[PDB]
Order: sequence, then structure tokens, then C-alpha cells
Amino acid sequence: NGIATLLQAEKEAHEIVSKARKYRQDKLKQAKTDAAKEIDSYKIQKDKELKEF
Amino acid sequence: TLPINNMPVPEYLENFQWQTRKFKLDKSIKDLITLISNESSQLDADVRATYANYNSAKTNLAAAERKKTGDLSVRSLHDIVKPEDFVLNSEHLTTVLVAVPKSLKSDFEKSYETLSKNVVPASASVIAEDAEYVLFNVHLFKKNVQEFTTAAREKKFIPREFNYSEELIDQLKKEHDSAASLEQSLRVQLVRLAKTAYVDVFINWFHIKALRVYVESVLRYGLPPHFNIKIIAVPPKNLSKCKSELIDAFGFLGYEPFVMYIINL
Amino acid sequence: AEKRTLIAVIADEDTTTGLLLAGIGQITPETQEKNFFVYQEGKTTKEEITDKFNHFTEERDDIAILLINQHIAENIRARVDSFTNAFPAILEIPSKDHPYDPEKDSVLKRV
Amino acid sequence: QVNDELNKMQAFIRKEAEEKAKEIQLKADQEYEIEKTNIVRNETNNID
Amino acid sequence: NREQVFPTRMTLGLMKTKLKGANQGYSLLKRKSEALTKRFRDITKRIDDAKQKMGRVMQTAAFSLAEVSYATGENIGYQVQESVSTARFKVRARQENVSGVYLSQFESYIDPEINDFRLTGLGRGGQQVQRAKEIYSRAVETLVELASLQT
Repeated sequence: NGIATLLQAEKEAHEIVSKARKYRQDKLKQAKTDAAKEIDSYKIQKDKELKEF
Repeated sequence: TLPINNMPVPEYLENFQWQTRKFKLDKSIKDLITLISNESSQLDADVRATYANYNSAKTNLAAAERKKTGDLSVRSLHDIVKPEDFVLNSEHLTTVLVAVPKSLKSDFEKSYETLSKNVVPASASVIAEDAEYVLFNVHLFKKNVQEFTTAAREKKFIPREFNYSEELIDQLKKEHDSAASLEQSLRVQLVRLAKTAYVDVFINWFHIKALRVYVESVLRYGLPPHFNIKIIAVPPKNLSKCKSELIDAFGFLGYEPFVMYIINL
Repeated sequence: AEKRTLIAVIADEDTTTGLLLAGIGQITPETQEKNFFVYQEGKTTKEEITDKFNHFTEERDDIAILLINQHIAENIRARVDSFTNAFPAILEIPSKDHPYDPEKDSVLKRV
Repeated sequence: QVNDELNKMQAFIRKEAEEKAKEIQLKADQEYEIEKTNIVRNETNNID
Repeated sequence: NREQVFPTRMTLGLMKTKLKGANQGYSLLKRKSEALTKRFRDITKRIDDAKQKMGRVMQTAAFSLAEVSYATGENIGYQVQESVSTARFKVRARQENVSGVYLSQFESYIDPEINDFRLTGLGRGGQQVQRAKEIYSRAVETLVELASLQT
């Protein structure tokens, strides 16, 4: 009957919701990694100063 | 419990010797009357409460038997609503599983397919078709389940907690067994209480009768009473003649002037 | 505790009325709530009954003895069994057309 | 029709979850900005 | 299976004394468990008896309340709910020392500030409502006793 179609659309959209959250969460993990890369440059600059000392 | 035929109540009537438990010997007449009346009234109240509890247990057992009889209005919800028609494994969907007679079931199904939000009338299907057991199953919204149930109740339809491939049947069987056990235990308790009460309340009643006889004797013949308190057990075929003879004999003391009491127990 | 001096009833309407006549509980002026949380077994909801029982048996409630009718406590039997704390105590009061059964006593089941 | 009503309910159910999909992505997007400063600042302190 | 105690004559004496103490504690706690389980059996018997008593008292009190309601012509539920401003029946916890454990046992207490009854303003069945109030007061006392037993 039509009940299966009603549930399938909600189930299909729910799966996309989890994928959207997972992709956004993955981007958050990537953003932290990218931010740490900028911090690593400061550590690299500090290391060069330590080498100069 | 001792059988009623072996109850010694007439044997006690043959003696009527007052005991210390029913009334203290040194207690005052008013105090003894109050104590005996209170104790016997408490016993009667306990007997009445036990009888009421036994009646309630019997009513519960009858309800369980009616549920097990197969009438879809009280039968297992598994067969009342078809698993396919009932909404399952869906967070946004729910079932009604209303039970009602043919006209009432049709009205409830129409209301569920119309009034309930996300009704999806194509999912409506009746799993039972008897005259008073024409219960039908629908797949409405999860939030609209309460509204559908309320509409069915207004439409003289009783919903049920239908569940597909669940332990509902086992739970119902266990509940019926527990109700039967509780009814049996309550019946045993009521039988024991009645067997004890038919003796205790009778003994208290005879103590009250003896105290009233003594009070009447001291009121009529003065103090000290010195009255020949006697109990006469007339045969059933000559109760009226015995009463007439007693009334005639009591005329020398001049209701009759002499203290006379009639007991049919 | 000193604050525990209060009796809570979650039984049926008739039992709640009788115990209120007995004078079990009081309406809190600050919380605007009373211990006589009358709730019919057929009315309200099982979730509402469970929430009321949790509020009365937790959240630093002042109830010393929680009074739940056997009929209403049967529907929340899972929560009754979960309430394994020594205090507040719980009792299965008989209800009209619903006598108390020893099998339904959660606390007596520990024997 | 009965099928049309069920199809309409399917779209509404899908639309409701679609709104949650945007909310889930938006909430995690805000966390990405927070994560851009959190931990990374702690990492710099460890690097320091 | 064995402790890491360094073997010495002093350590041997200390561990032998520890074994003697542990054996004495084992005997003492076994006897304590025996005494407390005898008391537990007694408490279970009293719980069953009080459960039967409660089953009787609830039925008789409900009958009294129903009779009072019939005499008054209406349910006293609304009046009882309206008169719920103050509590007239309270339970004070007492840490009665039974055997070797401080088991908490409830003691019922009452106050005169909440003496108001639902029969006020009813206009009918005042004696019946008072009798029902007294019956339910006795019932509440019985339930406080049973609650102390159960705790």
C-alpha cells in the first residue's frame, strides 16, 4: 500500500541527514587539521629561532 | 477449615459460658458491652472486606476468561490488527488497532482514514470481520496515533496495543495465570475468614445476648437478679406452641413482664 | 532525613480522594505542586505516570512513602522494579475492582 | 486518491527529515568554527 | 594466590595474626548473617501479614468512603483536592537500632494546623464524611506501619 512509500521517503531522507551530519563532522575534523597546520608553521618558525639560538 | 456442619454453635448455645477473651470479667457492664460490640463489628467489617476482595478477584478472573474467549474486543491484539496494515518499524508512523462492532468499526476506520493526520487510507485494512468483532487496522502518523485513538473512542471503538511478532500473547497468558492465582488465593483467604467469622461473630453475638438478658433481668426483678436464666430449644414443629406456653407462664411476673428472648440461629 | 516528612499518592481517583481526605500531603507554595498527584490509570499516559513516579522518587523529593495503586503501578512495573533504593518506600495499594496481588508487589519480589 | 494522499505524506515526512538534515549540517558547521580554535590553540601551547 | 610479602620471621608472625583475625571475623560475620537472616525471615512474615491487613483495610475504607459519597450525593474529590493546602499527616523517620544495623523505621505524626476536612461546606452526610476520614486516618496509620516494615 501507500504506507511503504511514506516510510521509504522518510527513511531515505533520514539516511541523507546522517550523511550530511557525517560529512559536516568530517569537514570539522579537516578544519581542525588545517588549523593545526597553521599552528605547525608557528612551531616551525619557533624551531628555526631555536636553531638560530 | 472445619466444615459448617461440624460447627459447635448449637453446642455452645447449650452452655453459653462466657469467656475471658470476649469480655473481661472485672470490666464494667458498659465497658464490656462496648468492647464486645467493637470487636464483633471489626470482625464483621473484615468479613465484608474479604468478601468484596473475593468478588473483585472473581470479576478479574471473569474479565480474563472473556479476553481469552477470542472476542476481538478483548482478544489478543496480535490477531485484532494485521501486522501489514499496522504501522511498524517506522518512527513517524503508528497504528490505531481500534476494535468495534461492524457499524462502529466502519465509522472508526473512516475517522482514522480522514481525521488522523498522515492517515494514508490505502494502508487501512480490517483483520477481523465479526458482527461485534469487525475491528480494523490503520497506519496513521506517530503523533496522530493519540488523535486517532481519541476519535475511535468517540466512535465507540476500543483501541489495542497491537504489536507484530511480539511477546503480547505470552504476556497475556502470564497475566491470565497470575489473575487466576490471585483469585484462588483471595478465595482461600475469604473462605478461611468466613469460617473463622461464623464462629467468632456468633460467640460475640451470644455474649451480647447474655449481657442483654442479664440487664433485662436486673431491670425487671431488681438487684440482685437471681433469675433462672434458661435456654429452651423448642422443636421446629412446635415453636409457636412453646412461645404461647412461655407467654402464659410468664403472666405471674406481671411485651411480657418476664424477660423473654427469641433467637432463630 | 528531616525534610522527608511527606506522603505521596499516585493511585486512582477514588483512592487519591480518600487519602487526601485522610490528609497525606500538602501543596507546595513555591513549587505550586501537591503530593496528591491524582492520575487515573485509563487517563493520562504511561509516560506521564512514569515521569510523575520518577519525580516523586527522585529529584530530592520530600516524599517518605510513595503510594501507587497496584493497577497504576502495573503499567510502570519496570520503573517500580528499577526503584531499588531503600527510601522512599513504595506500596501497592488495592484499587476498586483491582485487588492487590502478591505477585505484583515489586518490593516483596526481592524475597 | 488514497495513493496521492500517501505520496503527499511521503513528501512531508521526507521534508521534515530534510529540515533536520540542514540543522544537523548547520550545527556541525558551527562546531567546525569552534574546532578551528579549540584543540588547535591547545596544540600551539603544546608546541610552545 | 599469595601476597608479595617479603618472607621474614616478623612477617610470618604478622600474617599468622592476620589469618587468626580473618578467621575470627569470618565466624563473627557468619553468626551475624545468621541472626540477621532470622530477623529477615521474621520481617518477611510480618510483611505478608501486614499485606493481608492492608488488603482488608483498603477495601473497608473504600466502602466507607463510597457510602459517605452516596450519603452526600456527590464525590468529595474536589473538596479534598481544594483542601490540600497543608498536610495533616506526616511521617518522622526514626533510626531505630535493630540488631547491629541502624534500620530506619517511620513514625506517624499529625498537626492541628491542617485539621480542615472536605466535609466543610458539603451540606450533606457530615457524619458519614467524618467516619470516612477517621477510617482513612487509621488506614494511613496502617500503611505507615507497613512502610516502616518494608523499609
